Amino acid sequence: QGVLTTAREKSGNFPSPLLDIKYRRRQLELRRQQIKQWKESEYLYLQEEVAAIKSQRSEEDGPFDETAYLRERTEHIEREARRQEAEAQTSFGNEFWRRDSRIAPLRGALATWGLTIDDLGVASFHGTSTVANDKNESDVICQQ
Amino acid sequence: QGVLTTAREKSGNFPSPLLDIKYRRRQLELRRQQIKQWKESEYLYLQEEVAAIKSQRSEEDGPFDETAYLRERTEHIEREARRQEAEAQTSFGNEF
Amino acid sequence: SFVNTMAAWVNMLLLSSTGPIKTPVGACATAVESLDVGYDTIMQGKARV
Amino acid sequence: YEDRIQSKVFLNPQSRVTQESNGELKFPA
Repeated sequence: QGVLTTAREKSGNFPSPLLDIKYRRRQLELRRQQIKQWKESEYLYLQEEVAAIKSQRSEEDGPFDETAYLRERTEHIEREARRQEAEAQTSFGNEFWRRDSRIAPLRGALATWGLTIDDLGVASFHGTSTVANDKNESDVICQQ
Repeated sequence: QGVLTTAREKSGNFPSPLLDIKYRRRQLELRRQQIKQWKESEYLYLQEEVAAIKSQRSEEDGPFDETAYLRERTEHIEREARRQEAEAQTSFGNEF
Repeated sequence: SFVNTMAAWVNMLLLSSTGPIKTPVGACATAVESLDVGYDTIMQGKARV
Repeated sequence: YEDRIQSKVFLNPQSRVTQESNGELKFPA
């Protein structure tokens, strides 16, 4: 019954907030804003730094293609933005149950699509017609 | 030479910021602050909500152990804090 | 004769763990493919050791 | 773990082993 432990979970008096999709909603769009503002704030920093590297320029140093350097750098903040987005999306929809003592990996994977154990409709069994594998299977999936 | 492709890369005129550890430093401790402030902000929200659930309480409903409910919930914000920490740590050191 | 019976015996004699068991056949390179497998497995929360 | 405990031990992700009187590592009953 090793497989039993994909339903391992110690549940406190109250269900983890995370099981509730709306809480994850909050926290997600919370970080989405938090991210949107970082986005601008970085345009600033990378703006000052543009002009800031012009004044540290010797005449023996090669000129800066602002058009080039500025491109790559915005594009990058854009990427890094999206990156950060999907990443928070990850931590609040996909992987929020990752190693949580208070969420069985079964719960987790299910809840992330807005489902509970009650939505689990069909179980396909190994059920190999052997005496013991069929007791056991039922027993495991049942305890689960 | 399948193994050759663990060195695949198209490099723009300039190296990705991320190759530079200090940039990752900034961004990391940037999110560390960003996280620290979330931490308090959540103590607030979970504070208002404590009192907010007292006023939605019928007398046929079971009483709330504030000590209990409050415990689990702070402990949780603590966890979720650390969780968020290591997670940003992940995206800026490990898996960038 | 099964490649994973070795692994099994390890668990039936020492580690009585309900952890994962991903056992690889990468011919001459299994030992590295193995490292890779354990690596990924660990970084996905499946196991810590 | 004694067989009695097994299902429980499997299902509770906290359950851990305590050193005992005979030096032995066991789960707690």
